[PDB]
Amino acid sequence: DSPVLQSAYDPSGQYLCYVTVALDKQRVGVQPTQRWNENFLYLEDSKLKVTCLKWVNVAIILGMNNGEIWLYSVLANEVTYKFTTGNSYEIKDIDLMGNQLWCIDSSDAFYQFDLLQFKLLQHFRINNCVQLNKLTIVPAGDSVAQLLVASHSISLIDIEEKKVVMTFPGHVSPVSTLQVITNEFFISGAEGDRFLNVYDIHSGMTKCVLVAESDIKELSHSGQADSIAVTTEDGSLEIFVDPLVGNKSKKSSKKIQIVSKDGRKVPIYNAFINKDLLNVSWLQNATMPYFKNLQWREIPNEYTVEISLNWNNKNKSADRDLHGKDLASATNYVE
Amino acid sequence: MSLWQLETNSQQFLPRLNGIIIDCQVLGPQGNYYSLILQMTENNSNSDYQFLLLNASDLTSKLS
Amino acid sequence: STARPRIITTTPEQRYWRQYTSAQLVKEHNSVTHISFNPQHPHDFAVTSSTRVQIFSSRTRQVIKTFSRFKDVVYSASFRSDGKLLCAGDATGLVSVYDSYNPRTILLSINASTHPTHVTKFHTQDNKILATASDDRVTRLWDISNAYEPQLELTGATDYVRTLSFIPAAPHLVATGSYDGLIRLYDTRSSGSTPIYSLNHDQPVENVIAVSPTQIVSCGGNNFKVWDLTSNKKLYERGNFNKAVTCLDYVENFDSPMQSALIASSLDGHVKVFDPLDNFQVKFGWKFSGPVLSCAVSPSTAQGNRHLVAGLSSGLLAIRTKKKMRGSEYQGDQEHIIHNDKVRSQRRMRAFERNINQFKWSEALDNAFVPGMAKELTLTVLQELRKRGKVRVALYGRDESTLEPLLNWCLKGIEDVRSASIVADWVAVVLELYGNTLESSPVLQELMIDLKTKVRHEIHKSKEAQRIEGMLQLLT
Amino acid sequence: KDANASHPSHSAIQSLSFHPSKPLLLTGGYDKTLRIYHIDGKTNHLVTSLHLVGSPIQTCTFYTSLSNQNQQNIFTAGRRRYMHSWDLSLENLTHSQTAKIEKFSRLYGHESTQRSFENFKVAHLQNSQTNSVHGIVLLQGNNGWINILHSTSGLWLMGCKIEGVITDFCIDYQPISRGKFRTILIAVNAYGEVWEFDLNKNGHVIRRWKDQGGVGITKIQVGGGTTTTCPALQISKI
Amino acid sequence: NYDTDFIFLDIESTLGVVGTSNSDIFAEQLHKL
Amino acid sequence: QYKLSVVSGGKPALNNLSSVTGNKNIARLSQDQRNYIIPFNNQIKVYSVETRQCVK
Amino acid sequence: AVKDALRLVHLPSCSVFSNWPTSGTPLGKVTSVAFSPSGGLLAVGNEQGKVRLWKLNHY
Amino acid sequence: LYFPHISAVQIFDFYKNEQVNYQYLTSGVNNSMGKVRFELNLQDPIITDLKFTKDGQWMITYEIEYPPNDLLSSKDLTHILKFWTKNDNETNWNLKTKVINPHGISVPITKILPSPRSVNNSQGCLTA
RNA sequence: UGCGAAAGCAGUUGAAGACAAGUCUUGUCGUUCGUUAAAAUGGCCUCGGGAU
Repeated sequence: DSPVLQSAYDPSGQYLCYVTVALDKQRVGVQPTQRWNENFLYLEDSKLKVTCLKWVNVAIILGMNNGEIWLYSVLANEVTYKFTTGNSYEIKDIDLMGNQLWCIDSSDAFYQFDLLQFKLLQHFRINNCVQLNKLTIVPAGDSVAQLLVASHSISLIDIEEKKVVMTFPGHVSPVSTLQVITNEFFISGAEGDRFLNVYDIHSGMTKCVLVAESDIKELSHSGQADSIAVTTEDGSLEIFVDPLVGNKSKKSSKKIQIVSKDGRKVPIYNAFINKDLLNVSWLQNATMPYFKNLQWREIPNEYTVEISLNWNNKNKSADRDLHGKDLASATNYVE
Repeated sequence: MSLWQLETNSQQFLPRLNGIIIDCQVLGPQGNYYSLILQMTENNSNSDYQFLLLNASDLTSKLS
Repeated sequence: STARPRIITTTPEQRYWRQYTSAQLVKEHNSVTHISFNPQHPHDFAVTSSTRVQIFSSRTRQVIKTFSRFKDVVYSASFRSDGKLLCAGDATGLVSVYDSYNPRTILLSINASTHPTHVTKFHTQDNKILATASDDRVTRLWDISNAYEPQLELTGATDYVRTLSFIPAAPHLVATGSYDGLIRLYDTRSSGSTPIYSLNHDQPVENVIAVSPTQIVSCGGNNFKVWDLTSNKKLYERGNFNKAVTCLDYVENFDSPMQSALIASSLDGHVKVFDPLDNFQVKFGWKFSGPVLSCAVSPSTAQGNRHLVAGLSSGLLAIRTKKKMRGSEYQGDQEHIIHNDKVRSQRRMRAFERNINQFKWSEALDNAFVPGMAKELTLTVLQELRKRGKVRVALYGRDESTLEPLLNWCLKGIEDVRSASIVADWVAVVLELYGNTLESSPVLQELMIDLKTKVRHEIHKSKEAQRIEGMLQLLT
Repeated sequence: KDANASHPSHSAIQSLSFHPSKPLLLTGGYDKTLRIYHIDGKTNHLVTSLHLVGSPIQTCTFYTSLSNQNQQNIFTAGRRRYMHSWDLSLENLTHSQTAKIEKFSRLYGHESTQRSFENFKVAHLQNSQTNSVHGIVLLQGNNGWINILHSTSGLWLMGCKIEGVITDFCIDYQPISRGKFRTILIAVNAYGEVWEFDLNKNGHVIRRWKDQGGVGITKIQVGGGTTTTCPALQISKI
Repeated sequence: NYDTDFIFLDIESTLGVVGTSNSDIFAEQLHKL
Repeated sequence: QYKLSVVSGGKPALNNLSSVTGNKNIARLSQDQRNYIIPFNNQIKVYSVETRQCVK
Repeated sequence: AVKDALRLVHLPSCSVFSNWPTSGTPLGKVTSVAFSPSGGLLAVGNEQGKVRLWKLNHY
Repeated sequence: LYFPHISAVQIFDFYKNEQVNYQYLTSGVNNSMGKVRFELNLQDPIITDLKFTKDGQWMITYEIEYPPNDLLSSKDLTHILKFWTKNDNETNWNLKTKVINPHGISVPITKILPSPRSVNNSQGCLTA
């Protein structure tokens, strides 16, 4: 297990927000990936937990188990506003496109919010949707016309119809990622699963199934299906190059690992891949996040980053020499 | 260098310094450091001053 | 601040051989003629004395096996290269082979000749073949499998052959030295029975050994000469010995600063060390009660205390030996940072050093003149006090009772050259400070009277030394 | 989940200490290692570890200056005639390649009253004549002796003496007014007699009382206010 | 000196030588805090 | 072709006045106590106390 | 001195808690105790080198 | 840059303008104690000459040790020559040989000249 | 103090002003002009709940 309960890069990919626990209370911190900040937002209640975290375009909206969504401004280090649903059911997932903010409760009830007006526009529940652990609102024009939702299968709903449109056979386990790579192509991954299914929205057929070496915890897609970097549960980063071009099942091409000079392996918990640069993130000490930027195009297939970590470090004081003799003191005469 | 404890009239020593002590100071809100000026009177041809900043906790040269 | 400075108070090859301090002296029933070392661990050595061969434990330095089957005198106890077997020659001419550490069973008994067999040596490269040299003047080469006829019978010696050697890396070559003064080299690969050539020693050859693959060193008469097989002439010759050199041994690649050693017995009671890397020059020597007939040093791979063995004609055997809270042990091998700030305590100071460090000038002088005090160390404290400028200061609070210990040493130290100049300084001050007390003290007077006689005696010696110095300049 | 599970200890846990504010737990024992773990209750990974060669740890503690919250320090002592201080301030805890370690070994003439640094505690003393506040290190002596040192400079400030064998002691604070407080040293004898000293007034006794029915006393502890386990972050929180 | 230059010492102990975008504002503000 | 230039430093500066005693040292420690400022006869050196190097 | 010798006393009632520790509570030779400044965590180190955490749900 | 301070040597780095070492190269009351009153009239041994071989691996020092006053041997100066070696990695010179009273008794070594690279590979010197 | 070698070879100390002590005689100098020109008893760190 990892101290970082949740993490997410910003859309531009230069800042990482991560939630961790201090004693019994969760604290939310933000770090600059490109290059320390001591400021965390602390949840005053031990019960209160962060279920979701989504970057807003410098605000981050956090889904809570209390049943309300907190809009958090990093600069002021305080919650500017809290969107509270009428119910107390915990938020499973959230998504944003401009003013449009959509979320879902543990009661399978959809909600819509407006950031500019700070108002709950509409709430509804759609039959045949017994569980809802993922919500992704499809990028059509400048408005929301359909939503991708998945619990163990995957479904497509239209807002104005308030009804399902198409259903895709999903994984056995709960769906953990439901990102949309391009039009009529969205990827899906499940908890404790090494397979990523690519589905066609318009038709509904499994185009491909990308296979990772170990369980998948995060996923980042580059450009428009150019590359897909998936963080494995064992701490290694797999990159899929041109996943959309035997053909049904594809494996990763490049693998990235981190290992210390002494020999210990350091797991990777998140990664970002934009055009040709890949950002890797790992934890040092207990919870401090460290980063590294690399150009994955030139990296060999199996590449292991080596980092310097303290291990049996002989402690050298600047005021003493190797033998403990003070630097200021003069050397005595010995025949 | 002798620190005279005035409560009990005792004294702590730091011997074998590089030169004779021209000036003594306690530097810090809490007396963290001792700044000494040393003279090295062996050389009569010149006055050779050396500035020594010691750590009060362990009397080790912090900066010479 | 700096740590307080500490008061500052032969050859490496000699210093190594000095270390054979422990000397054990044993008595044998007759002259010990041959000494050999087992090539294998524990490297026990066998001494041939009278009618028995005795094997000595290296660590215990005591007899562990005794081979007493020989009816007449025995003349060898050499082991094989692997150390399992030992062969011995007898005056009757019978050569007997026994398993080492098993005196009872006799693996092989051969009758080399009716004359005495003085030398019986196993071939170093080949285990099967055994060499025997007899007063018959033929050095038969036997094989353990063939016990009825020798493989080869080398001849050509017109006198007693008492020396036989195998040249390392040359299994075909065999070296024999006779009392003719000739050292003969034979080839076993060829027909044999005729030497390849003869090397003239001009004195009866009493032992020959092959120091290296190309160099053989033979000791005969009053000198030992090193011969090169390639050039077939003596490179070097040393005649430091007074009596006839008898036995010689060689050990190479041992842990001394010196790589190789050549031990040579003398028959005057001397056994001396020669360094082959410096042209076979003397580097060490031991003296014994009587003539030395055999010498041996423990092999290179001794694996334990080294041994030097000397054999004397009176039967004496001399041995010199060089002797060779459950987390308290963690050491932090799994930790990120390891901090070590402990400092070892300084080596123990003496009383006089502690007094000087504490500015006890008078007491430091007292420690100088105490019973059982090294003269050199007594000179340091007197020099330290002078260097500190504390010579009068050390002498103020003193009377006749506490002045005599200083004057007593000065009475003896004036004689020494190193302390003569220091004694003059201290004696000059005490006279300048204690002139009045001397008048009223009769004991202090006689101390000065005998001091004046001795210092007068030293003047004559120094005047004398100048005259010899003038003499020496005239010669050159 | 256990705190040591991530990186186990090789001996008994002689002392434990939670950091006053940060979510860190400090461990020490005869392993001679100072292990710090980030207690989240679920993972408990090791922040750092510092092996001290030949320095068994009988007790260790975090210390934060009551005025300068940025001053962070760890004191550790054992059955030795010295004490170690580790400056954790700024980025020394995590980022630094090395540890800034100081050894306290000088008692300024009172070596006879002090045999070991193993039993000690750290408190806050306000110099009333100047209103400045600093930390003090209290030790246990041979014959009822409590030796108080300055936390940073290591100077000997004062000494307190009780009768009988000193068995344990503790620190209590009494606020006086706005920005003022007084430090009381409470020391107990094996017989059960309790002394209370005024460290703001040269450590003169201010109260003597006996523990009712006490015999073979071993420990004494105060609770309900500021103490070593519940330290303050401002003067007003004393 | 074993190079071309010469070093000279002067009685004041002086040794001379004779010889031949919202992200940017966010980053700045984060650094200030 | 050739030219002269001063390179190394000189003696540390001192308040060389007979009357004043105990105030001879002019070097000052920063308010953050992270570096020592020392005047020389020909320059002013800033040493970092922590690393024991002349930072400026 | 002995194993599992640890009690929690409620104040100002001065009554020892009865439900915890139990016979199954692993404590060993308790040699160190700590309360977190906030959060109601209890850390107990023993002679085996094991520090165990408990949370007091009230805090 | 090596400065022969009295009874010691200061190794000074003029590129960094910071002292790199201070080593005592002679015997005497150097740092054993602080001299007070009459002890302050004592004169420690003076390093009169200091030179390097061309290779730079060897250091040659010449010392004059003075006697204390008010003694018979208060006018017999001692002249000492010393040869030190040091590996480039370390900073402390180690005394390898000490010649007491070179050139005789009370005869100064007025000049020292290290040998050129041609002879002994710079492993020699002249004293005059 | 000058030259010289380390040995040595040449030479040098004066005029005031102020104060303390005795009781007019002496000393001293946090003071000047000129000449190459002992002693306040006061010694140097530590880091060794369960079975049943």
